[PDB]
Amino acid sequence: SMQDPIADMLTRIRNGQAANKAAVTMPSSKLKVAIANVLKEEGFIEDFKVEGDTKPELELTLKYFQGKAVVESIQRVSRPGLRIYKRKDELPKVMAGLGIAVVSTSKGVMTDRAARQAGLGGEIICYVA
Amino acid sequence: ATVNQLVRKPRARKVAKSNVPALEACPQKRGVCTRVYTTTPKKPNSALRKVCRVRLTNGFEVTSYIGGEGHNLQEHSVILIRGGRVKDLPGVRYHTVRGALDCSGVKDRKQARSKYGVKRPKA
Amino acid sequence: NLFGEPDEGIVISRFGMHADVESADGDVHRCNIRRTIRSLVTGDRVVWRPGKPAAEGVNVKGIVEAVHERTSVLTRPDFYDGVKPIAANIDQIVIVSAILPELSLNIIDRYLVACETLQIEPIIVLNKIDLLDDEGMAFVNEQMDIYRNIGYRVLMVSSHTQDGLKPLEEALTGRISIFAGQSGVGKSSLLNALLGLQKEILTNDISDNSGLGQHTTTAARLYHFPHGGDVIDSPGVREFGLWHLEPEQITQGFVEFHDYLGLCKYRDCKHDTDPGCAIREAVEEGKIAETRFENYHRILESMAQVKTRKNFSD
RNA sequence: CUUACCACUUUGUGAUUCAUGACUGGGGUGAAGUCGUAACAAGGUAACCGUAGGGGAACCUGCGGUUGGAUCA
RNA sequence: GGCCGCAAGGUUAAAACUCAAAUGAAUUGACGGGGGC
RNA sequence: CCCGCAGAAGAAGCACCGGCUAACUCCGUGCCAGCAGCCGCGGUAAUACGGAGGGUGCAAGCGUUAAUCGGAAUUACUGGGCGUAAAGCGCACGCAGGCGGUUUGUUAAGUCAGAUGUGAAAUCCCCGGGCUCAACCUGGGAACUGCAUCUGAUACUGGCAAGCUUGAGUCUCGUAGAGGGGGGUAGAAUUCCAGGUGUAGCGGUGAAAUGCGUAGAGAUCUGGAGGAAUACCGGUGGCGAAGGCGGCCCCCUGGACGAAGACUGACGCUCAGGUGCGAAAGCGUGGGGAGCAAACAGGAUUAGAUACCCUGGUAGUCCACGCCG
RNA sequence: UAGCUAGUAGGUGGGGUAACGGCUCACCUAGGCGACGAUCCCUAGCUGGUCUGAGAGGAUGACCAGCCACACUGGAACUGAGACACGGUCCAGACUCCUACGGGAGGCAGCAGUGGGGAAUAUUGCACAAUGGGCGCAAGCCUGAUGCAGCCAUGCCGCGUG
Ligand SMILES: Nc1nc2c(ncn2[C@@H]2O[C@H](COP(=O)(O)OP(=O)(O)NP(=O)(O)O)[C@@H](O)[C@H]2O)c(=O)[nH]1
Ligand SMILES: [Mg+2]
Ligand SMILES: [Mg+2]
Ligand SMILES: [Mg+2]
Ligand SMILES: [Mg+2]
Ligand SMILES: [Mg+2]
Ligand SMILES: [Mg+2]
Ligand SMILES: [Mg+2]
Ligand SMILES: [Mg+2]
Ligand SMILES: [Mg+2]
Ligand SMILES: [Mg+2]
Ligand SMILES: [Mg+2]
Ligand SMILES: [Mg+2]
Ligand SMILES: [Mg+2]
Ligand SMILES: [Mg+2]
Ligand SMILES: [Mg+2]
Ligand SMILES: [Mg+2]
Ligand SMILES: [Mg+2]
Ligand SMILES: [Mg+2]
Ligand SMILES: [Mg+2]
Ligand SMILES: [Mg+2]
Ligand SMILES: [Mg+2]
Ligand SMILES: [Mg+2]
Ligand SMILES: [Mg+2]
Ligand SMILES: [Mg+2]
Ligand SMILES: [Mg+2]
Ligand SMILES: [Mg+2]
Ligand SMILES: [Mg+2]
Ligand SMILES: [Mg+2]
Ligand SMILES: [Mg+2]
Ligand SMILES: [Mg+2]
Ligand SMILES: [Mg+2]
Ligand SMILES: [Mg+2]
Ligand SMILES: [Mg+2]
Ligand SMILES: [Mg+2]
Ligand SMILES: [Mg+2]
Ligand SMILES: [Mg+2]
Ligand SMILES: [Mg+2]
Ligand SMILES: [Mg+2]
Ligand SMILES: [Mg+2]
Ligand SMILES: [Mg+2]
Ligand SMILES: [Mg+2]
Ligand SMILES: [Mg+2]
Ligand SMILES: [Mg+2]
Ligand SMILES: [Mg+2]
Ligand SMILES: [Mg+2]
Ligand SMILES: [Mg+2]
Ligand SMILES: [Zn+2]
Repeated sequence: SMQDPIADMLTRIRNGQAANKAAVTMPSSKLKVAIANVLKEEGFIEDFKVEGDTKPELELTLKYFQGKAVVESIQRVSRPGLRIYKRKDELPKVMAGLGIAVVSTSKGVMTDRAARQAGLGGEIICYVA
Repeated sequence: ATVNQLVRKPRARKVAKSNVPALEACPQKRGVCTRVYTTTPKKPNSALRKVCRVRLTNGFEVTSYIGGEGHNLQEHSVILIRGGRVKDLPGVRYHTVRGALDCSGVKDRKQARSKYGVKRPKA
Repeated sequence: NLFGEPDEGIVISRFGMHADVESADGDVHRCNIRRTIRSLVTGDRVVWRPGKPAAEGVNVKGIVEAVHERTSVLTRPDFYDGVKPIAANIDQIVIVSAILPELSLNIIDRYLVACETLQIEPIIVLNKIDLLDDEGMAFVNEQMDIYRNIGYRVLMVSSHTQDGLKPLEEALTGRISIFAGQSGVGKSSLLNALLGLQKEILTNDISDNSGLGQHTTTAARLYHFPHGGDVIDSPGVREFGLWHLEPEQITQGFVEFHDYLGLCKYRDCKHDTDPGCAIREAVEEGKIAETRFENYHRILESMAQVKTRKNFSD
C-alpha cells in the first residue's frame, strides 16, 4: 500500500522529468504544498497550484532550461523505514552547496541554507539537485 | 537487507580460519619426529619431497617440510617447526627451521644461509 | 643420501603412484616410480634402490629409476587408451574359463589369436567342473576337444574340490604363467588352490550374481610357484577385442588355417563366400570347427565396428 | 553441656563433561594402476528434479515434472 | 542434537579437512552417430 | 660535560635480482636435486634450482614465522546483492512486530535550539620550552565527537480528541469461467466370458525368436461382465493462492469482473513464530483391478545385456480413510 | 539453551545493620522474571586508552593511570575508624618439612632467585642521596615503594665504522 506520499511526489517529479512531461499532478497535502513552495522559491520548479477542496490535487510545472531536465537528481533521504534528523552544525550540503537539501525545522520547511543561517536543525526531507 | 532486518539480527562478520592451527599463534613450536618419509608432489611437479611427521609439545601431530638438499633428521628427533604453506604438498602447512637444535644447517650452502641455519663461512 | 645402492629387481605388482618390487635377495618393498618412466607393469625387470630402513621401525618407500627392455609382453587394446600391457617378460598364458560365469568360445578364440600374435604359448583350462553333472561333463568335453585336436593343451580343474589340478601343476612348473580370463572364472581361487599360500593371506573371492561375476582382483600380482617358476594373477576382463591387430594377423592366429592358405582360387580370398575358398569346404566336410570359422568371421566384422575411433594403436 | 546455621565428608542416585577406547561408517586428497566408459554434439536409448525398485561400478527401469534439449511445413 | 514421521525419511543445521579456483554470459574456431543450400 | 695523547687506527652484515617488484650473466644440473607469498620454474643455452661474478634494497641490523587492521565495497550504517554467477520459503492465512492516506485541535515523547553541570590525569593534535639533535620530558591550548538537567521551539514522526473519503470493505443488478465437494448418467474404445460363421495360421521385429492357435486361434457377428479415461470442441483459451482443474446433468459451495448508486469511515500493507493447503512416487488398513507397468519370468542382440527391443507380468496406477510434506 | 522462580514477588509486624532493603523470621497475599532473550552453556576482569582505518568501523586491554576481584583450596569470625585481612587468627583438605612418632611448622600471584612448562622474557645488585609512606616533638629508624645500577639489538631515536 501507499505508505509514503512524499517519496511518491518525488518519484512523480522524477519520472515526469525523465518522460519529458510538462506538468505532473499529485494528490495534494500541506507538506507537499510546502516542499513545492521551496522548489518554486529555489527555481527548481516553475510553478504549483492546488485545486479542489474535498479531494484537492497539486499540479506542478516542470522546468527544462535546455530541454534537459532542470532537476537532474532528486531522492528521499528520511524515509518511513529510517528517519534522519541532523543538528544545525552537521546539516548536509548537496553537490557541495551547488544543490539544495530540503529540511523541516521547528520553524517550518526550508532549504539547508536557510536552516543553518537561522541556526535550526531538523528532519532532512530529501536532496534536490 | 532492510534496516529493520539488520536490527532484528546484525551483520555477522566472517571469522578467519588460521592456516596453521597447530601453532596456536606461537611463531614456532617444538616437536619430535615420529616418522621421516618421502612424498610425491602435485601433477605439475615431480620429486621425492623429504617430509617428517612430528608430534608437537601441545599434543598436535602434523607433517613438516624439510628445506635444503639433505637432512640428518631421524625418528625421535627434537626439531623446531615454523608456519608456512607448501603448494604442491597437500596437507603440509609447516616447515622445519634448519639449524634449530636438532637439524643442522645445509652443507656448503653459500647464499641465503640464514634461511637454512648456515653460519657465515670463515673468510 | 636416504637411499641404498641401486640393484636389479622384478615388479611383483603395480599400484598406480607406486609399485611392489622384489630385490634379488627376495624381499618385496613398496617403491615409487620416476615420472620419466612411462610403462611399468608386473613382471618387468627394473633398476631400483631401497631407502635407508629406519623409519617408525618399518621400511621407507624405495625409488625405481628405470626398467629393462621387456622380452615378451601381453597387451590388450583399450578404446580411449590404445594398446596397453598387462604383464611383461611372460613365457606362457593360461586361458582360464568357467561354465557358470560365462561359456565363451569367442573370448577363448580372441585370446588364442592374441597370444599367437605375441608368440606366447597358450594353454586352456576350464574351471568349476564340479558344477557340471557327469552328462554335462561329456557335453563340454566333446567341444573342449576342438582345441586339443589342434594340439592345444586343454585341462579341466575344479578349484573348490582341487580336482584334476595335478596336471595343471605339472604344466605350470618352471615357467612364467599369467592367469588370464573373464571375471569370476576362478583365476584367484585357482591360484589359492595351486600356490597353497598361508591362510592369513588369500586373494579376494566374491561369488558371481545373476548373469556375470564381480571384478574382485583389480591388480596384477606375481607369485612364486612352490615347485618352480612364477604365476601372475590378473584382473578379470570383459572384451578382448582385436582392432589393433591387422585382419591377416587374425587368419594367421587361427592355427587350423595354415593347412589351407594358397588353396583358394581367388588369391585375396576373404574366405566367407568367395568362390574356391579352401577353408569353406574344409569346414563343410568337418575338417574345421564350424564354431571357429563363425568366430573368425564375427571378430573380423567386430573390427569394422571398433575401427570408428581415429586414435592410433602403434 | 546443649540447640540453630554450617564448610569437609558418606552413601543411594540422577544429570553433565573430559580423557581413553574395543569395534567400525562415510569422507577427503594424491594418483603415471584396474574394469568398463556415465555425462558434454540429438554423446550415439536427450539430459536433469522428486520418489521407488534393481545392479561390480559408473548406472538401468517405472511414475510425475522442467527445458537448463537438438531435429522437425 | 531437537522436532516430526508407522516407516521410508523430512526440517532445522555445523565443524574438522582440502583447492585456487568453481561459476555466469558472450566471442573466435574446432567438432556433432545436428540441420540447409 | 669539557680538555689532552696516540693512531685510520678498534668497528658491516642480511635479504633479493621470471612477473607482481628495484636489480642479469656464466657454469653445474637435467621433471633429478631442488625453489616457491600467488602465478609458477626444472627433461640439454634454466635470467626462477646450486655455485660464482655483477647488480638492487635495507643497514647494526637484515630476513623468516606468528598476530591484528587495511587494501576487502569480501557482512556493504556510511557502503553489496538474490531471472541465468551464492541467494524469493511450493503457496496461502495470520498473532506478536515493522510501517502507515488526509484535515483541525491539544500534548512535547521522539526531534531541534539555548544555557548549566559533567565528561580524572596521562595519551592523540596545535603553538612553545628543555635535554648538543632526535627519541624523550615538559607549559598552555584544542579536543574528549558523550551523558545529564533546566528553559524554549512545534515544521516532521509519536500520543490524545474531533473529523474527511481518495485506501480498504459492505449492499443492489448482471457476466464469464476444465474453481471446489457429492451423486447420477452417456458414447466410443481396451480386455474378458458365452455363443454364431469359418480355416490355418495368428502375433511381433530392422530382421527374428519367445508366446497363442486345430480342443479352432487370429478374423467377423451377437449377447454379456468389469475397470479406467473423457477424440472432436481445444485455443498462443479459461478458472484457481499454489499444487492443479476437461463428456453431460443435478445438489451444496468459493473467488473474480462490470455499470450505476448508496453505505462505513483508515477499519490498511507486510509478517518471525503458528496454522492450513500442497504434483508424482511411497506407507497403513479395506476394497477394486480393464489397460498400463518398477520388480520378476522368457526370446533375441551382444564378450555379457544384468539395458535399449520383443512376449508376458507383480506391487502400483483407481476408491475410502489416515500418514508422508 | 524457552520457560525460570516459593524467601520466590509483595504486605504487616518483630529482629538485625552505620545506613534503606526478604538483610532475617512469623503470618498474609500469589505474585515476580521471560522472545525488548529470562534461565541455562561456553568464554571473559572493566575503562581511560592502544593498533589500524579518511571515516564509520575492526582488533585489543602488554606498559602507565582509575575501578574491581584474589592471596595454597574451602569456611568462619575476631580485632579494628576501616579486614572477614598477601608476609594476622581458627577449623577442614592436599602437599612439603621436623619428630623423641607423643605431636608440631609452612604458604614468593612482594623483590631477587630455583626447579618445571614453554618458541620465549633479565641480578639470589646498590642506597634511602632525592620523591612518597609508617612511627616519632624532634633527632632519627623502617621502607625489594622508589631512585639507580646489572643483563637482553626487544623496540624507538642518534652517531660511527673515515
Ligand atoms: N562352485 C565353484 N565356485 C568356485 C570354484 N572355484 C572358484 N569358485 C568361486 O567363484 C568365484 C570366483 O571369484 P574370483 O576367483 O575372484 O574370480 P576371477 O576369475 O579370479 N576374476 P575376478 O577377480 O575379476 O572376479 C569365487 O566365489 C570362488 O570362490 C569352483 O571350482 N566351484
Ligand atoms: Mg581405460
Ligand atoms: Mg581374481
Ligand atoms: Mg568418437
Ligand atoms: Mg556415453
Ligand atoms: Mg545419453
Ligand atoms: Mg531392470
Ligand atoms: Mg508445475
Ligand atoms: Mg623489474
Ligand atoms: Mg626453461
Ligand atoms: Mg644450462
Ligand atoms: Mg640462482
Ligand atoms: Mg651473487
Ligand atoms: Mg570492511
Ligand atoms: Mg556481491
Ligand atoms: Mg547453476
Ligand atoms: Mg543460482
Ligand atoms: Mg515463488
Ligand atoms: Mg501519517
Ligand atoms: Mg503505529
Ligand atoms: Mg540539546
Ligand atoms: Mg583528559
Ligand atoms: Mg628544542
Ligand atoms: Mg499529530
Ligand atoms: Mg460520514
Ligand atoms: Mg513462517
Ligand atoms: Mg499417489
Ligand atoms: Mg495403497
Ligand atoms: Mg492392498
Ligand atoms: Mg516390458
Ligand atoms: Mg540370453
Ligand atoms: Mg470422495
Ligand atoms: Mg520490617
Ligand atoms: Mg523495627
Ligand atoms: Mg579468566
Ligand atoms: Mg576502508
Ligand atoms: Mg572488550
Ligand atoms: Mg604483566
Ligand atoms: Mg602457587
Ligand atoms: Mg569491631
Ligand atoms: Mg577482601
Ligand atoms: Mg596483612
Ligand atoms: Mg608471601
Ligand atoms: Mg618472583
Ligand atoms: Mg622522607
Ligand atoms: Mg628491615
Ligand atoms: Mg643498543
Ligand atoms: Zn578361402
